[PDB]
Amino acid sequence: HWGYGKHNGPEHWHKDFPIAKGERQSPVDIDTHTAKYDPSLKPLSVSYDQATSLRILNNGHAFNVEFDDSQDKAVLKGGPLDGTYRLIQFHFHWGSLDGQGSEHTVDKKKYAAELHLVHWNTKYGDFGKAVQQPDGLAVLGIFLKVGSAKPGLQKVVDVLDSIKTKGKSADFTNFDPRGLLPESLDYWTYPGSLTTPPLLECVTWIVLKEPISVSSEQVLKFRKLNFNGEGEPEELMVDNWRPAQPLKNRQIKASFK
Ligand SMILES: [N]S(=O)(=O)[C][C][C][C]C1234B567B89%10B%11%12%13B85%14B%1158B%12%11%15B%139%12B%1061B%12%112C5%153B%14874
Ligand SMILES: [Zn+2]
Repeated sequence: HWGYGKHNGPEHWHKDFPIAKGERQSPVDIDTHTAKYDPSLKPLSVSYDQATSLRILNNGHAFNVEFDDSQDKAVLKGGPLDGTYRLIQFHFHWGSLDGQGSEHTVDKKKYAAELHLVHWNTKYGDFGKAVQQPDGLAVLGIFLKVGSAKPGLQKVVDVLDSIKTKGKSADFTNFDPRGLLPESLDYWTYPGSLTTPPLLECVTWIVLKEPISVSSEQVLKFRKLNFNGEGEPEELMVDNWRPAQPLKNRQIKASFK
């Protein structure tokens, strides 16, 4: 099955998922000089005050912090978006070393990690219908650099010991994702895809310019997770990122001057 190794990693994915070589694949390099300021873009509206987390899951690729998305609580709107997008989960991509791990790059710079807050367009009723539509998802991407600790991340870090291996989950209630946001909501945006199989071309990407800082100790704990299941040989969960894909016929827009 697909993964991140030499034998099943991103360069192989096109065999089972031919859209891997499509016209609107993610991630991409953000060339900051070429991205055009778009004064028609709106400030992003991130409303996470009533977000209700439920559970954290090691799915064998990453860990997912899952939300109750049965009501309209935690929503993303504005920015480049038409309508209302409901938060379903977040997860990260990270490296084996601090010099790699992000999926998007900025002028070819790789960050140590990247957080993805995934939201589905409520006009399609459920996520499974949304991912079949070109405007079905909005993913808010936030870069992580290593420096000062992020206090709002520590509750996630501390639960990781309990979901070390693939298929383990733990109750994970009352986590507030506001504590993972940087100060500024300045962003770049472009049309793209899921960055994991099935690689569906259903995402409006919104990538924040300002990274968050996390400590070396925090990212080291990400790197103790395992891709393997319990009672299998240990494969550290590191380098679970897809490299930048061709931009093709797309424009990256900036919300800021
Ligand atoms: N790296 S990425 O965010 O581009 C795709 C990884 C999350 C994929 C999804 B999980 B939830 B729903 B489940 B189904 B819908 B929503 B998030 B997306 C899909 B699965
Ligand atoms: Zn992701």
